[PDB]
Amino acid sequence: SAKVAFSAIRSTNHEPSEMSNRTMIIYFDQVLVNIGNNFDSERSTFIAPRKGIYSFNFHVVKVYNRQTIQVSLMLNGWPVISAFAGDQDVTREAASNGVLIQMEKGDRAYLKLERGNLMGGWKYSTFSGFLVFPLG
Amino acid sequence: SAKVAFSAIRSTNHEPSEMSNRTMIIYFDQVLVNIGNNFDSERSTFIAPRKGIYSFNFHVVKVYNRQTIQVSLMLNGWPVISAFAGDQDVTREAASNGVLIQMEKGDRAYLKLERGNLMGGWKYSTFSGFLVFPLGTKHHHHHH
Amino acid sequence: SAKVAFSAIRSTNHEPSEMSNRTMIIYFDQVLVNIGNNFDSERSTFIAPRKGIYSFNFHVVKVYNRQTIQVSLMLNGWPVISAFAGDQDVTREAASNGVLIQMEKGDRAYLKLERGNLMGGWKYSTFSGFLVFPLGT
Ligand SMILES: *[C@@H]1O[C@H](CO)[C@@H](O)[C@H](O)[C@H]1NC(C)=O
Ligand SMILES: *[C@@H]1O[C@H](CO)[C@@H](O)[C@H](O)[C@H]1NC(C)=O
Ligand SMILES: *[C@@H]1O[C@H](CO)[C@@H](O)[C@H](O)[C@H]1NC(C)=O
Repeated sequence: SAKVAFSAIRSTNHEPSEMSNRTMIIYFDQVLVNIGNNFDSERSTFIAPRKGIYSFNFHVVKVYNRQTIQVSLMLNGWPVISAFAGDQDVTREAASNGVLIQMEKGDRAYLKLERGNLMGGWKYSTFSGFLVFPLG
Repeated sequence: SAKVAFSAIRSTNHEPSEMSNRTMIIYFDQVLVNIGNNFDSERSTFIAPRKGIYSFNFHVVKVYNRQTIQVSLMLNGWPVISAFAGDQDVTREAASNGVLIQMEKGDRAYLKLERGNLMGGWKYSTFSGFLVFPLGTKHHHHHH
Repeated sequence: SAKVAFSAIRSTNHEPSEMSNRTMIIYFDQVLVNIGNNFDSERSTFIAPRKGIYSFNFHVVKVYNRQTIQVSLMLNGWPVISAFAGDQDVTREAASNGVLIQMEKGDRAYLKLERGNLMGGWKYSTFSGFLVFPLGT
């Protein structure tokens, strides 16, 4: 099965759980796509089912919370890429980035809040990824 | 044919047509890619040729118009994801987002301006998408 | 081989080289992915190994440097798409865009800084792309 893809969104203003405060992981409640069921909605983590090149994209949308944030795409406790978002009232802004990375079976991909907080919720945030092609 | 992909850009300063004012749809005049010819440039809509997982990306670039905007990727006239863009003169701002969604044959994907306007044009804006992989009748239909 | 993909990032605060000032090309020092080895790290340019539809994405992250910038994706010395980024101190912001384009073998893809400068470095910047599917004559 070379068909692997997932897509998740934050669909509500709801505040960060105590677990979020603890783990600093950005959680996505609603999953539009999860072929291969390789994305664990509970931990909001993608576990690669096989060795290959995966694509990832994320947009973390925040509101005026008096805070500036930094989101990082994580690979097994290692940062791959980072995105930033300032603080102002006129609009929402997004910490967005994307990348191709090689993953091994059982490698974990997820988003971490490296800085700031997501008070006021992070509605409209998105996290998606898919296997571009596998490797031997 | 599992090869399906399209790419369109806004290449001019030109203002929104009177049609745009009514439909609130973001139109892209120049098409760089349209394999399968499933993207109709005139109405700027992607009609899925088959059931599968599709990727979509868009960057809507605006100029200072005293309004803040919200762009949404639409699936059969209902929003899937949204992007925002502030109001600023020193620079252009982009309402950007992207997502993977399941589509059925005849499902329509396009960008609609949920709020604000694009006076001053939306030059350099981009909208693209492609079939990641198809699906058979074993998979249930998507909820949207 | 229909497997072609590359991914590069700017991992340091380091300033633009004297070469960068001349060519206006945005350079990425660290390569996360380069299947087919079609991405030249030295010149930060992707040379298409075959005719097909390629996907490209880039995020150029700048800091407060008294300048506003414009980054463009170049195809054989011609701009395809562009991105912009204002100037303010409260945060970093990114000039981001992406597109699908048809390329033939030997076509060159790279990022050029059309305006402003990247003093203060462009750390956390990203540039990636891959062959979606090939095409025949
Ligand atoms: C999480 O931390 C914030 C402070 O950043 C606090 O206001 C909030 O009550 C905490 N939420 C939970 C569920 O612990
Ligand atoms: C569209 O509406 C705006 C105000 O929302 C108006 O200024 C503009 O003139 C309208 N478009 C045209 C073509 O008249
Ligand atoms: C590159 O150019 C900028 C401004 O044009 C200048 O401040 C900087 O010193 C230059 N760097 C080198 C290495 O020439």
